[PDB]
Amino acid sequence: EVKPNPLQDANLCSRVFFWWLNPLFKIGHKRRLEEDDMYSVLPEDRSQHLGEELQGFWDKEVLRAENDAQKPSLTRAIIKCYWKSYLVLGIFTLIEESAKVIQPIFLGKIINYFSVALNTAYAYATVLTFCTLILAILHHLYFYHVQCAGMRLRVAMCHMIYRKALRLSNMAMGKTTTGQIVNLLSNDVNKFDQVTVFLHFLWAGPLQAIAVTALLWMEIGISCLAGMAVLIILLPLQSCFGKLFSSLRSKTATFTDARIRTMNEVITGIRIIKMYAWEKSFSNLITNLRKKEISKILRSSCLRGMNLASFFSASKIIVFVTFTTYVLLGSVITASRVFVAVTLYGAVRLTVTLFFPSAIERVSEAIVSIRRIQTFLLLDEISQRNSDGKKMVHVQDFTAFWDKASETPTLQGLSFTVRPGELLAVVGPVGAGKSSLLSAVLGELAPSHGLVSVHGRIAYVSQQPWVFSGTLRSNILFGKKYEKERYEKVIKACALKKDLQLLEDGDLTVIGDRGTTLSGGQKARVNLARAVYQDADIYLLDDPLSAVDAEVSRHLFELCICQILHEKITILVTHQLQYLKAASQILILKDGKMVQKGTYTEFLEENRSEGKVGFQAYKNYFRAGAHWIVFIFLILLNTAAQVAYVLQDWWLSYWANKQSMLNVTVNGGGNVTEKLDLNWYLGIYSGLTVATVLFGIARSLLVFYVLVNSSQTLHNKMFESILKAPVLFFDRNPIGRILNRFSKDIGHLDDLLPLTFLDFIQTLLQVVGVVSVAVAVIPWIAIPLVPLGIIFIFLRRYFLETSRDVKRLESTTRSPVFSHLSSSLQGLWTIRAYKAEERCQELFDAHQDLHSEAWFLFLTTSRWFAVRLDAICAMFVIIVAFGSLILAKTLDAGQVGLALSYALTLMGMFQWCVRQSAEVENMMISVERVIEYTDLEKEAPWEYQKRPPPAWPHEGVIIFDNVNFMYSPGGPLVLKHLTALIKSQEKVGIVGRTGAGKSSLISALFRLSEPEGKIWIDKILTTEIGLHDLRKKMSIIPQEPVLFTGTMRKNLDPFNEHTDEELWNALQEVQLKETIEDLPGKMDTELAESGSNFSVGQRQLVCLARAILRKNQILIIDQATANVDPRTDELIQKKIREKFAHCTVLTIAHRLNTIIDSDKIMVLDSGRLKEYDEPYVLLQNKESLFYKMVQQLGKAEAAALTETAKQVYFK
Ligand SMILES: Nc1ncnc2c1ncn2[C@@H]1O[C@H](COP(=O)(O)OP(=O)(O)OP(=O)(O)O)[C@@H](O)[C@H]1O
Ligand SMILES: Nc1ncnc2c1ncn2[C@@H]1O[C@H](COP(=O)(O)OP(=O)(O)OP(=O)(O)O)[C@@H](O)[C@H]1O
Ligand SMILES: [Mg+2]
Ligand SMILES: [Mg+2]
Repeated sequence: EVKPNPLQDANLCSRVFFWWLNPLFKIGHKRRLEEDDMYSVLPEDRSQHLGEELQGFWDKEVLRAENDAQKPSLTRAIIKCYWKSYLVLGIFTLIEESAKVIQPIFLGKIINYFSVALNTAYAYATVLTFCTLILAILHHLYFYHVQCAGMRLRVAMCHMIYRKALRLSNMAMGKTTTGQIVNLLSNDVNKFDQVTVFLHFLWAGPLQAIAVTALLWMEIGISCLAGMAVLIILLPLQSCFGKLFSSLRSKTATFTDARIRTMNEVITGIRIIKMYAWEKSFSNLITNLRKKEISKILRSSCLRGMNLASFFSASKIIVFVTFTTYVLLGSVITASRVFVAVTLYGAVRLTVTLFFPSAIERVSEAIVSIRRIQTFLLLDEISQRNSDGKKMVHVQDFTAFWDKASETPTLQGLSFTVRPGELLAVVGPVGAGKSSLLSAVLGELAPSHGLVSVHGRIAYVSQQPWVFSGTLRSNILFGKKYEKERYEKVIKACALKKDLQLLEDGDLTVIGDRGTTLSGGQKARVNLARAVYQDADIYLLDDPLSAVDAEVSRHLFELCICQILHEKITILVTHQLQYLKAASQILILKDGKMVQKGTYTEFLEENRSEGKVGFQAYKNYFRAGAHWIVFIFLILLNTAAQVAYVLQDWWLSYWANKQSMLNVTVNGGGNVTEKLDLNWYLGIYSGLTVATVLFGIARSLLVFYVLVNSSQTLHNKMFESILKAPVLFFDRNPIGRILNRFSKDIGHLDDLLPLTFLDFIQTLLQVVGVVSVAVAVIPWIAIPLVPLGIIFIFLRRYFLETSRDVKRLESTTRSPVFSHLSSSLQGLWTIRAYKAEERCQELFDAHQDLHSEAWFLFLTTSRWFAVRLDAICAMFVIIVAFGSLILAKTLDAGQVGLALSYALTLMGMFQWCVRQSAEVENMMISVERVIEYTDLEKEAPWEYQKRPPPAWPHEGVIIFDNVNFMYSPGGPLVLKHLTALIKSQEKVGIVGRTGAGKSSLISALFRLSEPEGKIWIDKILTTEIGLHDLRKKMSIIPQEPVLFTGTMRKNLDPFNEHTDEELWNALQEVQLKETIEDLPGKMDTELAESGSNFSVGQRQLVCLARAILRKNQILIIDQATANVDPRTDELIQKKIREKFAHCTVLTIAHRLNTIIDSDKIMVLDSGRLKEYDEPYVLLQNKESLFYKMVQQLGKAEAAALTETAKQVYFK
């Protein structure tokens, strides 16, 4: 293994003490911990093993006729898998809680030792030493293992959810989304970590309630049945809350899915969202979903407030109810009965009225999360391949449907075959079926009739270029061996030579997710170069050529496809008729039908804070929650609860110390004796209980309310800042690193931190309370105790110096999981094309293992601290207790009267306070990561103090003066010394090779990065205007069409600013109307995520429909019809000329026949502008680059273009 792990060879004593972990603190005390410091995950805990285990049981649950008479149960598979490993921890839970019940009895026997006798109480002390050793050192290794039972289940679920995700059919990727799958891997599987802690207390709680009522019936007698009567009410009631926690979690997760789904589309769409200035729309949509989500989080947190309010006060109710129903029958005695009742209920309070109510909420949150995962694991999957002989593709009578019903077939009658040495060109209108035909050969679209046979390994060049976070080399190697001569051949043939020469830092350039840091036709050639490097047998080329320049397109077709691939099997989706002459067969599709098939001759980064969670971060978490007056009120309410609680301890003592009195001069004489005012004593004692109950309930709701409200405002600010972040931020930070904050950390601020903060706070006040009376009682003990406080703060800081780093490593090392997930979810058809699924699983497991290394340290370091605390405290408290046997009554005789009592459970409460005090500061690491993206670098303001005139671009004049541009402050100049004037209403063509900076003119115009020189729009500097006044008033069609899941209305007109009649008008003028009319809901048809329901050419047509609606005077048309077929494009060009005749129009296109009817052509060559003249004034100069580029289009094409250039010039 890469790294050791001392747990594999730790001696058992070093294991129970976690003493083997001590060397980690030696470095964490001195350094920020590093991922290379974290110990390797143990071999049995590997993500590969855990997932392959539980998938075995889940396979045996769906299969083997375990479906014969039932639906599958993922819970039965989980139980069958883990029951033996978990029931063996139940036996320790039985011994543990037996020891808790034994402790007060035998210490009570020491209180009964009171009077000394030979060699007697040393038996009880020997039981107390054995008991406290269980409670204080063995408990922690037990607790570590019940936590690892949850980690193992969590990691097993994560593996098999991703194993499923790779297999999901396109029928199923409509029923699920990246938002759900990220939510499964982040919230729903996270429940499993906490569930297995409490799960044994579903039985150890109720069983221990029955044990104490039996023991008190042997002590108090029948009145102990009133204590049990409370539990016989309370525990069935809290069992019914499980039904509400299940319901409320299922509702919450449905809104968390929708939030993460929308957030994913914001983060991926952010550049186009910015250019449209739709940021206000997504701000409202996310804040609506967050309100709906946080409502059910708030309600379920209020039930959790009742549970924790029952923990505080129900024991005091029990000791009230069992005593009021006793003094109405008998007499309260100093120490004696009341000491035994208080200590028995005090020892058992935790399990019956904290861990049991917690267990039934935690498990009811599990079972819904299991149903969420089970309903994912039962989704549809892709069937395995439909030969050692002749390699071929063969398709026969094939018909298939993307949508199972209510539709015409996507493909019908397909009957083609293609052998090595042939290229099949598939051709036809937008949406005709060309990419669906590749999806048929690729097996992503299953046949409903006919058959497909594929004898060879495929390389798929998808129509949208998939590119993943890595180096440009890694994108081309795709895990294949590096081999210099093969690599140089493909980068030459794919024209990535020169591009890898023209700066980029060369090859090995780091590329952001989705290939965002590349031009559209450059990532398209990386996407082609990957396939050619794989040296496959069958090449499925989904039009790689429409993405690239005319010269580069000829270069690719000759030196790559014809040279390298023409000996392979090739199917080429294309629109470039100039290449169809070279295809061995051509196939034309209309509406999925094979129209004709034949021959052309016959057809015609270590972002982790260094140290403490500063006081400012706590202040921000609280001031995000409520105004300070509410926290002053909360402090008063918190102390009012605790004072009322501890006054019941004192009042029973005071009552007992006055019912024990000497004035019983004759007991049979009745009121001749000073019989106690039972109505007065029960009056005040009842009052103190209702104070304890009501202030306990009130503080629990108030803490949850303000901390849930804090999670609301910290989300809101973190989303606004990210939305207003510059595009550079999204190029730099992986999608999964951002979604980690919105999924996991916000999930922690919603559910887990508000609970653990209250749990700490109310434990702190109890410790503060009892210690204070433990300084009124045996006041000398403060002198022994003062060094204990010093040791605890020293041990806390020494621990926290390491624990905070471990928790930052833990939270950080999770973000690769979600960025790899989202990258591979986009890549699925390509991953499944190469059959790289086993490789992508191996990568994903490597991310789980790296996170498991940090979680293993998180669990273990917590237990190192908790052992060191509990050993020191047990030694302290047992010395105080054992001192009674060396007559510590000589230090204070009050030790005999006011029994040691609650100090026996101070050996627990003091520990849980200091232990959970550190847990809260570990949980506050998630607050820092949310605060971090609140405080990120802002983009320039959306509106300045200056604003334009209300009709500002009255003439669409644009002037660039000396301007140069770079995408990052140290980056290369992607544009250099631009100087051009665009006249009013001037239709300007922008042309030049892939990479030449022409789409960076848009980044300068929309100021997505600051240009380094002046740009004037109608005599206003774009640098002296707010970004929404700038961006709203220029229409854009971007190079890559992005669509949002939502209605067609929501995709055309997010603000409802236009009538649906105008939307039908826009759809008619892109001639997409006939398509939308065929869809069952028309305007109300739901887009699948990223628009996947539409063909890529139709995704472009909705982007024109958007720009037609905006009606601005300035339009910027970035390659908008690249994927549109020529016969549909020529009708769109006609409509662009007619619709936007008054506009200025920066038409950026490689299709020069769209450009040639233009007033001026900008030709830019390496970011430098070098030609700006009428098209014919360039073409008549045969030295011009525009002449060369038109010449590269071919002989008759250049003649036709030169002719129509003359026609537009002679006017
Ligand atoms: N993943 C999908 N799920 C459902 N329907 C789809 C999917 N991909 C395409 N379609 C539908 O199939 C029909 C289109 O097909 P295809 O996507 O096969 O066309 P194309 O040949 O790729 O066209 P273009 O390249 O011009 O976009 C379209 O009308 C589209 O609605
Ligand atoms: N977000 C970015 N961050 C850094 N560099 C970028 C970014 N987008 C593009 N580039 C770089 O800027 C230069 C590319 O430009 P642009 O993207 O302006 O070219 P294009 O003319 O639009 O190309 P194509 O015809 O391939 O679409 C390329 O060499 C690319 O590496
Ligand atoms: Mg571009
Ligand atoms: Mg297509």
